[PDB]
Amino acid sequence: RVSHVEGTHCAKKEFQCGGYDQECISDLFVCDGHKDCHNGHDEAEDVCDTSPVKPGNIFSGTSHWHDCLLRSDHVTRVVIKGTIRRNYFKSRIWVRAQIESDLIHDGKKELSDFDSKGYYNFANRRLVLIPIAQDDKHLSVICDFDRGDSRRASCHRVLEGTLHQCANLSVHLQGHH
Amino acid sequence: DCSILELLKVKNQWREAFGEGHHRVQFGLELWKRFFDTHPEVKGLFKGVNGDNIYSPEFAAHAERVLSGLDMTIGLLDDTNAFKAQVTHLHSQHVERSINPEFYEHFLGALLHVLPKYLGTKLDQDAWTKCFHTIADGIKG
Amino acid sequence: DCSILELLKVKNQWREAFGEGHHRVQFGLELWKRFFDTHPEVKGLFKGVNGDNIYSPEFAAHAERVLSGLDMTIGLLDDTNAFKAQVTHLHSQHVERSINPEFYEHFLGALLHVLPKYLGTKLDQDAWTKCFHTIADGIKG
Amino acid sequence: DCCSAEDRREIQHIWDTVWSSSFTDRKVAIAGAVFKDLFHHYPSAKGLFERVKVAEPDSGEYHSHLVRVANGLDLLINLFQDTQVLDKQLAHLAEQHILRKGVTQQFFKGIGESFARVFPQVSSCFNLEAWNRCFHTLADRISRDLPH
Amino acid sequence: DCCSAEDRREIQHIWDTVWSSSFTDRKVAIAGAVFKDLFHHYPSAKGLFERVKVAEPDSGEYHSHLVRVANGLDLLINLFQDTQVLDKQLAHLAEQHILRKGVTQQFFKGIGESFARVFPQVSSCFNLEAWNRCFHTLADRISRDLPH
Amino acid sequence: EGDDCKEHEAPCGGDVPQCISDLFFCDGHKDCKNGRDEDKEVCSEVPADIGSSFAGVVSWQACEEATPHHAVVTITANERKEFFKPRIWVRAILAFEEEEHEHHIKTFQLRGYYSFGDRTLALGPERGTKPVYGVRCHFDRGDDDHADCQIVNPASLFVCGNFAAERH
Amino acid sequence: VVSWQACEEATPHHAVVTITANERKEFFKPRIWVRAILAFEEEEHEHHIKTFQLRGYYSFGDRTLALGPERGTKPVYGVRCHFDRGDDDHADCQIVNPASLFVCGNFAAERH
Amino acid sequence: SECDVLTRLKVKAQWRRAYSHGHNREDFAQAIWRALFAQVPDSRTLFKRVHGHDTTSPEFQAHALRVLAGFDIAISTLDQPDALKAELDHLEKQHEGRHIPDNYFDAFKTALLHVLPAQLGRCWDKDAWSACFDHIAHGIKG
Amino acid sequence: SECDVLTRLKVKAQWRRAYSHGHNREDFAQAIWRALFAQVPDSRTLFKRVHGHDTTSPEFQAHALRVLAGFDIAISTLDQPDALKAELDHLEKQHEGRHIPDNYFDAFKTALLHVLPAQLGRCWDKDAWSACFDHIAHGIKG
Amino acid sequence: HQFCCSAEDRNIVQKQWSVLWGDTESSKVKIAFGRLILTKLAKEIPEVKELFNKVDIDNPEGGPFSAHCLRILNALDMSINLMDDPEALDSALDHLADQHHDRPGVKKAHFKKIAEILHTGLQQVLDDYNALSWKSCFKGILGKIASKLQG
Amino acid sequence: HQFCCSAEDRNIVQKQWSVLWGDTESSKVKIAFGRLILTKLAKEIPEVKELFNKVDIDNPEGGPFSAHCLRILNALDMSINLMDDPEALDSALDHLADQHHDRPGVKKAHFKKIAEILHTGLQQVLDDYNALSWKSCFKGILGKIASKLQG
Amino acid sequence: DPSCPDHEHQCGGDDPQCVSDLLVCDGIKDCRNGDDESHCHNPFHAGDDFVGDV
Ligand code: HEM
Ligand code: HEM
Ligand code: HEM
Ligand code: HEM
Ligand code: HEM
Ligand code: HEM
Ligand code: HEM
Ligand code: HEM
Ligand SMILES: [C-]#N
Ligand SMILES: [C-]#N
Ligand SMILES: [C-]#N
Ligand SMILES: [C-]#N
Ligand SMILES: [C-]#N
Ligand SMILES: [C-]#N
Ligand SMILES: [C-]#N
Ligand SMILES: [C-]#N
Ligand SMILES: [Ca+2]
Ligand SMILES: [Ca+2]
Ligand SMILES: [Ca+2]
Ligand SMILES: [Zn+2]
Repeated sequence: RVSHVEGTHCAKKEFQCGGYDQECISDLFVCDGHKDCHNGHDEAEDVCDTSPVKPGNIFSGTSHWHDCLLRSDHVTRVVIKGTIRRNYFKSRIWVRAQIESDLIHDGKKELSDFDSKGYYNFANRRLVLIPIAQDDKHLSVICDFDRGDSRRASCHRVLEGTLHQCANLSVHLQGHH
Repeated sequence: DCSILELLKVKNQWREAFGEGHHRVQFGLELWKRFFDTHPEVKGLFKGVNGDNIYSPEFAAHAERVLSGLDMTIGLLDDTNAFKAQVTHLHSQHVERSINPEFYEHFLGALLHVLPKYLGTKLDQDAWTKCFHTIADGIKG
Repeated sequence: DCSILELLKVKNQWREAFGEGHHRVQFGLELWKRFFDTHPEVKGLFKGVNGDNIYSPEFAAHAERVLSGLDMTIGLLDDTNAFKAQVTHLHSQHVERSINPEFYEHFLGALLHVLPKYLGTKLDQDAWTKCFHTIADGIKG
Repeated sequence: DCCSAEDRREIQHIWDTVWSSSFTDRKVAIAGAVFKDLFHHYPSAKGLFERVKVAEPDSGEYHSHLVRVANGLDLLINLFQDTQVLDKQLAHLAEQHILRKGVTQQFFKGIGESFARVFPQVSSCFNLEAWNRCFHTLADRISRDLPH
Repeated sequence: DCCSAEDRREIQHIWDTVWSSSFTDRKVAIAGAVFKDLFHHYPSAKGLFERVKVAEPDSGEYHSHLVRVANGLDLLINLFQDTQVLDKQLAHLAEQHILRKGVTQQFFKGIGESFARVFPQVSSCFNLEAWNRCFHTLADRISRDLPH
Repeated sequence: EGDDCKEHEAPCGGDVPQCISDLFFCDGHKDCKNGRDEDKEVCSEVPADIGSSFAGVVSWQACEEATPHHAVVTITANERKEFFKPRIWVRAILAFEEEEHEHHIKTFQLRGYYSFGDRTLALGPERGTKPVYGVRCHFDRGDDDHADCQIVNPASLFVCGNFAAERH
Repeated sequence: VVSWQACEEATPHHAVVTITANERKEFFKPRIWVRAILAFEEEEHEHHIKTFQLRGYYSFGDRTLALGPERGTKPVYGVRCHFDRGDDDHADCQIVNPASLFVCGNFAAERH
Repeated sequence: SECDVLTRLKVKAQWRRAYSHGHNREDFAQAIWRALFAQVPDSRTLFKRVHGHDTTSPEFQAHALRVLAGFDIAISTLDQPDALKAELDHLEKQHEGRHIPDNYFDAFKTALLHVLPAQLGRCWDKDAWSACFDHIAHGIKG
Repeated sequence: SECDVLTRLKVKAQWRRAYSHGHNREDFAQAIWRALFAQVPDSRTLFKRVHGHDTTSPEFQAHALRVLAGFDIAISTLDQPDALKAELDHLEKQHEGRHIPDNYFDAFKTALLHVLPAQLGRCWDKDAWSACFDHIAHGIKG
Repeated sequence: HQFCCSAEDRNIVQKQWSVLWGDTESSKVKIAFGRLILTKLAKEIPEVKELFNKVDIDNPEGGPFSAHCLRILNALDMSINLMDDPEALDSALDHLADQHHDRPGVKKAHFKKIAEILHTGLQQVLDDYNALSWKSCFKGILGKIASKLQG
Repeated sequence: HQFCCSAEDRNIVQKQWSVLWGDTESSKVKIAFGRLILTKLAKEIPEVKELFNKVDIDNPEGGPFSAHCLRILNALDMSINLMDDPEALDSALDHLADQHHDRPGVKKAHFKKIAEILHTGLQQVLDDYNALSWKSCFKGILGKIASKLQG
Repeated sequence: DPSCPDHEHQCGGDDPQCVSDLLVCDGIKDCRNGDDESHCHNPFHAGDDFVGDV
């Protein structure tokens, strides 16, 4: 959190090596199997941990809407369904996931779910999930595992084209239905 | 004599002034405010669009149409055919109204006065006058 | 009658407008833009330096020379000997050109118009007119 | 299914990836495609453009025309958050289209369809639904006082 | 050993500790010293300044002259990040020096040397190398078209 | 969080915030209401000890067109005058890590001081040595062993590059 | 601090040797090739400090840092440090002649 | 899909977003290369002259940049078929004589199509890119 | 070195940087004083009237400030020899009668020349300062 | 104490006073301003000019008088900068009162006049001048300096 | 090395060069600029035009020549963007020198001329242009490209 | 940056929530985690002394 308040001197799409360290690296080189930092931080275990998107993970949280949709506060689940990690391009993990929402719309409860696909990028610790062929007004989700672990994430429901934030969402792992 | 580098420069600076929507409207309105301030003899021509009230929707829509057409011509500066066609189209839209051909010089005057306020770069006055004239020449008979 | 407090004030405000290099150029250019806008009868005198195009290098270099000389005179405001010498030197640089002596009043006009835009303080118009005149008087025959 | 503020903001944002340049090439290409589609589906309308030389689609006249359209649409979209001005410009465009006899509302529905067919081919993440919902609004105003 | 952007930025920065005031006293003192050095090393050049009273260095004419120089150099340095304008002003200054017969390139090398000798005496952390590398650039332009 | 101190002042630290002069730290008289300006930890003279060297990789922004390499600054001498103790005067050497092929390494001799209250090592060119580089190290990681350094121009204090220094 | 026995006629002062660069070739790992700098502590009045650029190696088995003159730099001094105190932080150093390995002076080195 | 006038326009715009800002450009290039050599490591022998053994060498950087420049000309001229044909012929000549299996071109394609969405991160179309790459590659092969 | 016209200008500029911004001015003054009294503690007896026993007392602050003001007049007039001579005569009169060994003036000098570079921290010249101080001090002594 | 020359009053006074001394030739400005004030005082109350005979007021451009104008201006600067610390200010002002007591012929009316002249000049040179605060504070300062005068 | 095309020189050059390529039809601008430079070079030194016979310079609006203008402009862009990394820049420029060596008839004088033309055009198109830095750097770039020429 | 509107209270936890300042410690649970109803220990008791230094 402190490191977030501090910011960095690196450009966008760059990865700062140490915590205090001044070296920057392209985020296309992060966890690709090659030591690019003078201190090898871009290949460190904490950095390259793949458990935020370990399939089977079910992140749950409360979605608070303030744009796009007129929903009251409600549960949302990001359910990791699969991951692909090319051995020729380890910089990113291609994630497939199901996004479920418990809506108490009309007196009774109803599940609103959709299938989605995207990626987890190690450098900025970010999971991007856009709706698989879902023109049907399902908004994308962007989660930042910025809480120091692989268990909690600060998310947003966003429009894919503009990255406009329509909802605030904070998921934690909990996990087991 | 609006050559390659001239029209390239004008294209760039025009992108600076008109390409950002947040100050495109201010740009148009200020152009008109200046034009009408320094040449009120001109205002009679714009009774159709409330030229006496530039803060009105009629005139706003007008100024928008203007800047749009100017965008088209500046953008066609390198396509001689389509340029000539567009400039004759502008001609058709102006010939019906008894417009003193030296009013175009005044228009250019206001344009050059207002432009640097929306340019992060230094106004290339030569390029702008040359290209503006190769446009106005075509608009006039 | 440009007394101690007058010249002190003018020195200070001048340091505000000219002492910062980041807006010295804007200052000069805007001074000239104003001068030529409100008195275009004057532009003829500056054909040697493209006065018709203030955004040109020729005229830029000119305006720079101007502001430099003005800096010298304002700075010599307290050294009467060197002042008189400098002002007669400016005289020599202006007497050859048929300059209407009331153009200096217009110059001062543009200066006072442009100055407050580069002053974090309130323009002391009295001090400025008094000192500017004790300069121009010496420049003129 | 109205034209929401979100829809308008969306369109305004995505808009700079569809043509939008200091050069007219993309406008000509894309608008040109829109009309190829229109004429393909409503060939009767192709006659209405003899004045701008549709028969010679490489002519300066036709290019300049396409650019005129593109820029007209640009003007409309840029006015999405200025409803009064949008209304005046909409009226203006409407009268411009009333002067042309043979231009019908059906042709407008058609061009809406062709736009919706062309735009998603030139840019990804183009919100088609938003486009439709907003175009309906624009066209229904331009094309009223025209003949079904 | 050209005049790098760093050198120019350096000179521009250190410059406000060498004279630079609302008062001319420091300019007169320092420029005066520069010329004392010049005349000490190239006494033939001292004759070129009779018009300003080199002969009475406390005279208003000579003071005003020194100030003219100082301010000329100021003008040059201030134009370091405006190469076109710098070029025009450089040309102007050059012609001003061509009107004066007896002014040679050798005298310019000399004054460069005397500047380099005087400046480090009036301010610490004055980058002498940078000064030399940049002065060479300025003078070689001013003093071309002058007798070798 | 910062502090409400003025130029030439430094915080005393502690429970009740107080600002005092640069020139009052570690001079034997307690100027802080809590005496912190004479604390044994505050007045640690270790960051200026002979043989102390601080190194780290530099990101340059001017002056040097080389890519990120190490910089090392090594204190080679010191002197703390007994009548003026709030400063430790130091002689140091800035050196750069260069490739096996270079074999013509660049070395800059510096002199300056360490200021206790500032927690600052400030270095400039040694007497008669071509004003090329100066160094500003701030020991703000809470110990005598890490510092945020800038390689600057001695005159303008213009930042040429930055490195995160670590004591080796 | 160095006790000299030749070469330098100064009284006991500090010597510092600083590793400025290194390279450990992956095909020949029993040596670490280093670039270093030997510098001497000198009085506030000297203001003309002497600095010697060195290159050499660290040998693991020997526990030895061996340094000699950098390429084309006047064979004045070399350094031999032996890390025999049981850690990586203290060493017995000699400032020697690069040619003869003749000992000019000794200092007990400590990592700072 | 196939390389339409339209989908060519799309590819062109996306390539603008990915390549035109010379910041991480050499890194973009090198990422493409690490991926390629990861797929078909035997291809490194074709690049001995330009230090294919070390993709961080200045010589190989210069190389990968030359490549991306060529590819840039190719993409930039997708809407100017005469110029496109010209650049493709040029590249073809630069590549003839070198024994390059289709294998390696598939490696290049796969590399590009994985680095691209990592670069853009957002709105991109792998089908359009597949089509247009196929066109350009066919042009370079013959 | 000696007190040239030029080196006087240098000293003058540096003194501007050190003294002219009344923030830490009383602290600058007091630092000078702590150093002086540290070197020659017997000199404190000369300052009984003005509380030399406690340099943090308001009376001694007022004093040290009076001092720095005088010294400021002296430095400011290094380029105006008539005025300089005047101020130096004035200070001399203020100091005559007081038994002040050269000793103490050397203490003052050493104090100033250690606090000054701590204040400026950057570009300063101890030789110029030495020369000009020597001139001013000689002026105050006779 | 508070209200009359309060904390904020002192802050205003210091902040506004700081504006004058921007450049390196602050000495020139101090001498000019002091010379102005003093000669104006000598004109307004002619009996005063004799009191400055030992500083050569008859040659106001001269060395001695210039150095003296620096003396007063620096005393004024010092007293303004000392307004943070009331006790130290009081001590310094007391020393000044002592110094003006040792000059027989100096009267309180002179200080009243120089107060008027001072405020009139400051209104001109300073672009931002809060007369209420300035007058509030200088009433006390000049008051304390003239407090040990016989007449 | 430093001074001649220094780090800041390179930063200036890159920053100013970046201004040209703002929009999506940067290719159009590169072709226009390259065509201008090249045809101007062919006019100034007529013996040069024959050297571009294989790229159809006689039809400068044509495909092959357009693609070629893209080639040079992209080489120029690349070399400018590579100024951060001197070794890589050197390698790329070396490759270019090789390429221009294999075209007999290309002479150093041509590079001197194209340097002049280049700077003249850049002064116009660029609104902010530091001639000192640009000339400093391009002296070295064009120098290295023309370094392997026979004449 | 504040996680809540100017006059609201951050319930905190791994699932954040904002609740009106007027609803904190009123004996009715408004946070989903009941945070607004567990702060409720007043630091001041009748007889307490606090000494503040300037
Ligand atoms: C090259 C600069 C100019 C451009 C690009 C331009 C372009 C345009 C355009 C696009 C329209 C809209 C026509 C329509 O929507 O049917 C228009 C209308 C008009 N223009 Fe201009 N014009 C220019 C200069 C001038 C000048 C100098 C005048 C003389 C004051 C002028 C007077 C008018 C008038 C009176 C109208 C129509 C007013 C109305 O619709 O009520 N224009 N022009
Ligand atoms: C007190 C205000 C003024 C100052 C300080 C001033 C100063 C200068 C300076 C330094 C030059 C350059 C001469 C040289 O280097 O050869 C100059 C030239 C000139 N001045 Fe002024 N001037 C002032 C007012 C005016 C006035 C009011 C006019 C009438 C519009 C005027 C007309 C000119 C002209 C025409 C030139 C020469 C143009 C050329 O070289 O092509 N100046 N003046
Ligand atoms: C999608 C909404 C449309 C917009 C924004 C639009 C825009 C324009 C513009 C800018 C012009 C040029 C008017 C001028 O500059 O004087 C124009 C003219 C014209 N429009 Fe449209 N148009 C639209 C739809 C249509 C439709 C569906 C048709 C039916 C085929 C149509 C038929 C025509 C015709 C025949 C002209 C005459 C052009 C000429 O003769 O130069 N328009 N339109
Ligand atoms: C250091 C670069 C120099 C600069 C920036 C400079 C600047 C100037 C300036 C501003 C003037 C006044 C011209 C006018 O206002 O009409 C001038 C005049 C003159 N300069 Fe220089 N100068 C330089 C070097 C030299 C050199 C080395 C010499 C050879 C001794 C020289 C000889 C003269 C002479 C003879 C005059 C005529 C002054 C008169 O009217 O008597 N200058 N210079
Ligand atoms: C359509 C994708 C490709 C493009 C756009 C491309 C483009 C280029 C370019 C611009 C050059 C530099 C030639 C010069 O400047 O003289 C080059 C050289 C070369 N290419 Fe490619 N290439 C592509 C795919 C490949 C494939 C898949 C291979 C097989 C690994 C390959 C093998 C080579 C080799 C061996 C060289 C010369 C190496 C050297 O410079 O020593 N290329 N190509
Ligand atoms: C060149 C450095 C010095 C300067 C500029 C200086 C200046 C001054 C000033 C302004 C005063 C106040 C006079 C008054 O208002 O009555 C003063 C008084 C005095 N000076 Fe110095 N002084 C210097 C060095 C010294 C030295 C080294 C000593 C020996 C310790 C010394 C001994 C004294 C004493 C004892 C007083 C009387 C304080 C009192 O009771 O009012 N001064 N000096
Ligand atoms: C405006 C507030 C004033 C201040 C801050 C001030 C300050 C000073 C100072 C610092 C001195 C130098 C004393 C020394 O160092 O020995 C001085 C001297 C003197 N003051 Fe003032 N003064 C003020 C007002 C006045 C006025 C109103 C009078 C009435 C004429 C006056 C009469 C004198 C005289 C006669 C001297 C003797 C100077 C000499 O002979 O050396 N002062 N003053
Ligand atoms: C302004 C710096 C220059 C740059 C960046 C540049 C760049 C290039 C490039 C990239 C090529 C393509 C080679 C290939 O792709 O196989 C080329 C070819 C060529 N260059 Fe240049 N060049 C420059 C200056 C010159 C000069 C001054 C001349 C002398 C006329 C010249 C003569 C040629 C010729 C004759 C070709 C052959 C083109 C072909 O046959 O395809 N170049 N240059
Ligand atoms: C034009 N209106
Ligand atoms: C004056 N110009
Ligand atoms: C529609 N044209
Ligand atoms: C030259 N004076
Ligand atoms: C590809 N080379
Ligand atoms: C002073 N004493
Ligand atoms: C009083 N002076
Ligand atoms: C060059 N081609
Ligand atoms: Ca890596
Ligand atoms: Ca203390
Ligand atoms: Ca509650
Ligand atoms: Zn709470």
